[PDB]
Amino acid sequence: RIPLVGKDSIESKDIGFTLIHEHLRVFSEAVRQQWPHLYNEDEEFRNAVNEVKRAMQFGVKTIVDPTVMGIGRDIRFMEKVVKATGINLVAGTGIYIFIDLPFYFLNRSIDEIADLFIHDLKEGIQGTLNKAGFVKIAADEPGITKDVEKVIRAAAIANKETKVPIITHSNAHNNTGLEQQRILTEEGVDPGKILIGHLGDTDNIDYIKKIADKGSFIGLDRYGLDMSLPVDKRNETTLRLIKDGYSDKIMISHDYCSITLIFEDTIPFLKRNGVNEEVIATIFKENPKKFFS
Amino acid sequence: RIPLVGKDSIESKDIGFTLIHEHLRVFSEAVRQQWPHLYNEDEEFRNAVNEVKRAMQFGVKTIVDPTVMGIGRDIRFMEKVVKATGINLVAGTGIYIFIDLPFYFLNRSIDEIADLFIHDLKEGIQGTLNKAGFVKIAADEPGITKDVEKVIRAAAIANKETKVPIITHSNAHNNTGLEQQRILTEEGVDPGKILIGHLGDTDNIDYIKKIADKGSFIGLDRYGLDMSLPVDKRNETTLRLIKDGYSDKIMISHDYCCRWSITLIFEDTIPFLKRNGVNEEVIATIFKENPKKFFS
Ligand SMILES: [Co+2]
Ligand SMILES: [Fe+2]
Ligand SMILES: [Fe+2]
Repeated sequence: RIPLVGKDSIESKDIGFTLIHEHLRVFSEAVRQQWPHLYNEDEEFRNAVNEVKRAMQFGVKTIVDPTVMGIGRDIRFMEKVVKATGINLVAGTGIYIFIDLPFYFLNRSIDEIADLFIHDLKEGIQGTLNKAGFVKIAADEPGITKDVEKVIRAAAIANKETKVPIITHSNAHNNTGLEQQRILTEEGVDPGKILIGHLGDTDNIDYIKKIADKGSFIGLDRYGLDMSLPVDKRNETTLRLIKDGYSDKIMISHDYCSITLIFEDTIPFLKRNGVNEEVIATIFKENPKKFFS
Repeated sequence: RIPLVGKDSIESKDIGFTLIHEHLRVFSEAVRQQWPHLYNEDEEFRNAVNEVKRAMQFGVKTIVDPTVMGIGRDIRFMEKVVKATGINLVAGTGIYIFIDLPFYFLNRSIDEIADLFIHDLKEGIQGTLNKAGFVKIAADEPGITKDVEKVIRAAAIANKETKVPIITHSNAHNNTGLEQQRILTEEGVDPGKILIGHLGDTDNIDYIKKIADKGSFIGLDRYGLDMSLPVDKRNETTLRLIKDGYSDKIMISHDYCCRWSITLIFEDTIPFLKRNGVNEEVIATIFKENPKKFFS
């Protein structure tokens, strides 16, 4: 079912407690490659190994890292951190852009772009046998631009052909994620194979529900890296969302570059307001489980 | 004087017959990093070796390759091909973009950029001892945008700090080339340390000269890419310019390997000029002497 980095495919049912949106490392491939002297491979690798193994202590069995083209996916560093920790790591494919595709994509087709994603998820990633387990796409303040729309559409095709889910990045303040659901569902993707990202950044609880009402998971997924909304206002929308029955559509993560702030703040908090272990299990085991099923 | 790839430095007076703008290889860093199955480095290598050596037989001694960030500069590929051919290859540093910078440069400073250029000139390129002899900037249809502007200034700074010249990519139809000059020159870069590129892509010979008159080299540098102006309209704008005595300001090149190749000018443009009243001194002005002073 779910390919992992380093280890061999697991069954959807054994994903376990999951962090659905976390970055081991992020960069611009062009910058890293032209100017290696800006980066410390050993520091980076130390920091990610410590963060991860802390999370494994707290009960996390699986991290899904949606680092793709444009924010510096490296499957090799990834399998390094797997082998140094024993974590279940799901790598994805896709393209992260907010306006234009790189020049290579001028006069390329939607289908040609999807063949990239299919390659990654059937043959493998950057020449290895580690396979992609989902597709990532993005839009932010610029909105649904032409090239952003191509990428969205190629995700649609990759999902049809392979049935791997799709994770999005979106701007909670400008209707991007609604548009992303609209276009994917229009093209025939199961709404429930979609995670609409970063909705945790707004107070506007109606907009969030609007999306969850159309059958997709809603991403409350930048806890702690809280330049969007204080961790106190997140932990509240989250609670409110749980009280009105949306647990079956809620996913929680950090989007990091700590990875355990939800054990220190959010999960403690939710318990205090009468959220039982069964709803936290729904969010971190069952929702991941079905998303990948 | 001029740092080279796979070889000791050489004097400004020793470049020989130069092609001032030719790319061994060009690709988007993001794409190749993510999807290397799309590229075959073995074919890229044979082609680069072959084309380079064909260029050596028409008596090309030095090639300048303005592949920098955004179009897939790799000095490991360059040095590898330098040893298969024995060319004097001059690598560079700078940024190639037409609108926005990578997310990394968000909130970051003109001097922090300028430092990444100074790094590749003074310390080395991609942590190797091969050093950069010039700085490449670019601008095109989207105009002089905020981030394009920043990259120009960072180039200014690197020219003041190590006095390497600045090659530019510009659009010949919209006055970007003259702004790159203006701004660079405002910042107090010596006009004669600026080659402004791709002016051979236009008829408007009035616009060409203006840039030559303000002291900067003009790049008639896309020979064989017909999609722009055909070879016969190019050779002509070129001829006129020479007959008007713009020789000391003219640089000629193809802008890329491979009837388009790294030697199209030898089989066509040079013979054409020679049967139209252009002597062996005026071409030597263009391919020996103009580079000479550019890198000096
Ligand atoms: Co150019
Ligand atoms: Fe993210
Ligand atoms: Fe070029």
